[PDB]
Amino acid sequence: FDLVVIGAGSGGLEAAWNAATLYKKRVAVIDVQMVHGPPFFSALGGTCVNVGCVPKKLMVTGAQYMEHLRESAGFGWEFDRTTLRAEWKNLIAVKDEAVLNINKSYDEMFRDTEGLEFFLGWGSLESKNVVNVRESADPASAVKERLETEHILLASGSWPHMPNIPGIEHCISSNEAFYLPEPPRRVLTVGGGFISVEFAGIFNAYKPKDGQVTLCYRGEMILRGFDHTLREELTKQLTANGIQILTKENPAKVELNADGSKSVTFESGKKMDFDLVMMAIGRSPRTKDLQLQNAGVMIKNGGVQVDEYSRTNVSNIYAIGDVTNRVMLTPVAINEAAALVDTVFGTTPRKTDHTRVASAVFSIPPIGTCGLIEEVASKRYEVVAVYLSSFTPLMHKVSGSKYKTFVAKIITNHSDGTVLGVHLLGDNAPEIIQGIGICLKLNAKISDFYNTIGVHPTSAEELCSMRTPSYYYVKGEKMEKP
Amino acid sequence: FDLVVIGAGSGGLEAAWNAATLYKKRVAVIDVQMVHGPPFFSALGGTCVNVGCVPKKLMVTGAQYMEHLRESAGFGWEFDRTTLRAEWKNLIAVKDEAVLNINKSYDEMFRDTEGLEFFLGWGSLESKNVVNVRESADPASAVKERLETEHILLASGSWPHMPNIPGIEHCISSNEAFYLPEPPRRVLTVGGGFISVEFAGIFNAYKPKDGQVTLCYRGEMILRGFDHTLREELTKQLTANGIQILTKENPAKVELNADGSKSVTFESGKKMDFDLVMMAIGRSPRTKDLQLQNAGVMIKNGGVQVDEYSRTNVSNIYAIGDVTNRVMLTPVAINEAAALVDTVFGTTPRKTDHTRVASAVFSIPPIGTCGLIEEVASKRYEVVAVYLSSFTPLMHKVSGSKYKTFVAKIITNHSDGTVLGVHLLGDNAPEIIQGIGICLKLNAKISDFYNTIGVHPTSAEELCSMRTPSYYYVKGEKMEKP
Ligand SMILES: Cc1cc2nc3c(=O)[nH]c(=O)nc-3n(C[C@H](O)[C@H](O)[C@H](O)COP(=O)(O)OP(=O)(O)OC[C@H]3O[C@@H](n4cnc5c(N)ncnc54)[C@H](O)[C@@H]3O)c2cc1C
Ligand SMILES: Cc1cc2nc3c(=O)[nH]c(=O)nc-3n(C[C@H](O)[C@H](O)[C@H](O)COP(=O)(O)OP(=O)(O)OC[C@H]3O[C@@H](n4cnc5c(N)ncnc54)[C@H](O)[C@@H]3O)c2cc1C
Ligand SMILES: c1cc2cc(-c3ncc(C4(N5CCCC5)CCCCC4)s3)ccc2[nH]1
Ligand SMILES: c1cc2cc(-c3ncc(C4(N5CCCC5)CCCCC4)s3)ccc2[nH]1
Repeated sequence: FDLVVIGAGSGGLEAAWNAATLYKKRVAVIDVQMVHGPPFFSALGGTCVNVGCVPKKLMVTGAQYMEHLRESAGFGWEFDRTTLRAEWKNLIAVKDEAVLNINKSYDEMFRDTEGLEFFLGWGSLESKNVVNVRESADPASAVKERLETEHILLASGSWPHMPNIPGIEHCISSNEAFYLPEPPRRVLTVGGGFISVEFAGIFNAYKPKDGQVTLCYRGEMILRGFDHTLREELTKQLTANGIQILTKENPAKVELNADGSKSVTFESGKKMDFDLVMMAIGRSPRTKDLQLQNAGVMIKNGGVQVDEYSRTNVSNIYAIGDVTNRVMLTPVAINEAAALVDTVFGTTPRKTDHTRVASAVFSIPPIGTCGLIEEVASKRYEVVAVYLSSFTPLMHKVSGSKYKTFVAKIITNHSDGTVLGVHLLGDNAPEIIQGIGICLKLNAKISDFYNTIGVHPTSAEELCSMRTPSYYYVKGEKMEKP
Repeated sequence: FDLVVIGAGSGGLEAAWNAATLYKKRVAVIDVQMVHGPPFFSALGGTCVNVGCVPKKLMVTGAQYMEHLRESAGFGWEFDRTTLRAEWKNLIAVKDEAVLNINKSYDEMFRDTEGLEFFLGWGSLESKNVVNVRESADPASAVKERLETEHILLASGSWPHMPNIPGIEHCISSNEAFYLPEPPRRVLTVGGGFISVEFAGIFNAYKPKDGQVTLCYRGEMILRGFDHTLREELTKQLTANGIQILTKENPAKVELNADGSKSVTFESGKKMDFDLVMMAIGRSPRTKDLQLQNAGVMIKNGGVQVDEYSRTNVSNIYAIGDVTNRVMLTPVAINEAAALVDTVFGTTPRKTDHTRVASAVFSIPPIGTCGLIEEVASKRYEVVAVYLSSFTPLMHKVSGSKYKTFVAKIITNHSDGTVLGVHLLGDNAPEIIQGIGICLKLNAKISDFYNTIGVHPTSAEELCSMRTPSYYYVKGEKMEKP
């Protein structure tokens, strides 16, 4: 065995393939389930396939339709606007198929590829060059197989974080929310993270009759780590779409109600009744059931310590993915995988660039972002220029949704022109931000944007539309031209 | 007078402003109308504002809603799918307002800006340093004003081309189609140009009862000049949306019918009855009513001869826009304007880069494109690599619209890796192609794409998803790896 991969997810699969396909090595892959769903949720394919980016983007598309059927009327589409309702059981059916279809696929991929073996079970390190597979999570379960090898890849990804608080066992995570029989009727998503904000919008689209969605977050504004303009705007726009966002509130305990309701008590002492309570306040690496001490693999701040080339600390042992407790995205786990394998089984070693990484939040409206934010950048850089346009696009001036401001924001190191970050809020911003991600990889300057000839009319042309900064940050304080 | 601008459009306005706003020069601007509509159509704002990109993109959004209300059902949106119909009179109302709002705007812009004067009428060159404004098109009309100046900018843009053929006076152009009282019931758009293809899709969305849209084009396939993959796919997809595309057919004559219908006879001898006949087979510069010979300004191949800096041939006289008979897009006329003025009234001369220009076709599905196509490039370049992905996105596997293939195609000069062209077909392709337009300006190579970390899930990530060419063109012939 040239390599063993624990975790058949975004990261592990990508390297389990490649390494076999391109370097003719043969490898073993371990995951715990096969198909999506209870009781383990994450199957073959990984978190992103079974319970992540894929299943959720379908639902968010499903949800976005609420806005179309409404805004269509502005361009003269008429019908019985009293006979429309969305059936959540449907949206789950189509989802399931898709995931299972991807599930059923990776199944065959193992069937037909030489030098690629998979076994069901819980794989856990046993010694520097050997990995066990028990029957269960417990390290004293039925040993299924015992794989010896020259190389290990740790790729177990993450798992929802549920706070110690009592009544916790009455709250679910995103996982269980993929499988709700009924849709929630009054719901609390807890946290300001994208996961919370995205599900907030889904739930708000499949809202029954007297339905209401409630978001709470302990800090001052949703989506911490994002440019403040996006945070303000999305906040107003979610509000405008009848989502209740409660800032500076957090559950102290969860009490099960008289009927079947749940009654949440916050720190503030505020009490609210809901039908559902979904935690989303973070995800933790799945390092426990791995049992690394049997080999001596260093943990740190929650994630497996690693260097620039995914070399852990024990030679021959390796780690990438959510298990590293860095930025937990699928394409980052994939880039890390393809790099690892090239360096390990190849001629030209390579390291993953963790900078300028484009990302998106599929809220409604969505957000696309790449690079630094006004704050941070104002502190790493003596002089910072900010180019901002914040208007309501034509198409929305009609429609009805006058509140749907499109926000485009380029922030640069004003000393040379280099673009430090771009931030987008508005329809298709996720599609738009991808290109710019390539631009920044090329160390583009603001002039590279404004010299490019626009595509008219788009929302995107706004990125080539700004030549004169809206304001500057000099040595950390905001300044302007007189 | 520092400069006089004939034509208050995309090109002229952009330079009429700037030159005043930034160089404190004062200038005169001439257009013929004020508000959009009959009898001249193009008012203050230009062709793109009054009867172009702006009014039509609103309609195409209006049209696209047909697809949403249908595809929504797949994600479990239900309603009386027998009680829905679109009211075209509405779609016109909202349009009008918008244009007039832009119209009403440019009005004030003249009110409040010092060093910027506008007069109604037909402005026509009279002598090397003086421009007349008659009351009408005819060069023997009531002289309104007589402006002398140091500099002229020719910017009269274009005008629909109606073939000499008889019965022509029973056909309209895109112009009159902005103002149709009723919507057409059976319609012939004539030509394979974007204008034809876009209106084809609009009309097909506002189709009455026994409605049908028919596109005809004399050549082999719609959209000549576009990558063949896009041409094939869009063709199938328009077909699939119940548009009738007749290839190798062209009108010989147009006969007015018994009732009110129109009966078209093609070259082939095929006879078809329609309600509307819209020509769209080209637009010609508006050089006639200008009367340039009074100063000696050279015409060539239909467009006013110009060099790299818009210098015509007579010093002090200048030309940009559709009047140059090159690529007739709004942002190209704007880039040319902003350059002209910098060079003329400034410290640092500049020339417009006419290459790598990103553009879009707002068909349904839409197309976004930048750079060369498989053909051309295969002939300017000894070795050419083509990277192609052509699948049906998840969201459409459900929905119903299984026929909605997303096409992403990178074509490169395989000798160094440089990206020669990118071609997109599928929803939001216009938004996606804008970024890449910046990438190519930066002389990106294919590795700059595939090294960029994707944004998952998007359609756009497909541009970072292809490392291994699908096929090559060596010295002009198609080749592959064994
Ligand atoms: C609700 C939600 C939505 C998300 N949406 C997005 C998005 O839109 N875009 C995006 O980029 N990212 C998204 N993410 C994050 C993304 O899913 C992760 O970054 C990605 O899955 C990381 O891949 P990985 O291979 O490192 O981890 P995983 O794919 O989780 O790999 C670990 C897998 O191996 C299995 N496993 C775990 N422990 C063991 C063990 N001890 N033995 C054997 N097998 C084991 C598990 O079943 C798990 O599936 C989302 C996450 C969540 C929770
Ligand atoms: C239906 C349609 C859709 C289009 N859609 C798009 C699109 O989506 N994207 C895109 O990039 N491009 C589009 N175009 C093309 C785009 O409109 C042109 O490239 C752009 O308008 C060129 O601007 P211009 O200033 O050079 O010409 P214009 O803006 O036409 O400038 C000339 C103006 O001056 C006036 N004028 C003309 N002659 C005289 C005279 N002798 N004296 C005084 N005034 C005069 C006219 O009213 C005219 O409006 C479209 C064109 C059409 C017809
Ligand atoms: C239905 C079929 C299907 C097929 C696949 C893939 N086959 C090969 C895949 C590749 N990688 C990473 C996951 C290990 C494979 C390798 C081939 C190019 C595409 C990616 S993905 C992925 C999901 C699928 N759903
Ligand atoms: C409603 C208001 C309104 C305002 C304008 C513009 N004002 C200034 C404009 C600018 N140019 C080119 C057209 C000459 C102006 C100059 C200011 C920056 C934006 C472009 S555009 C353009 C369209 C408008 N519709």
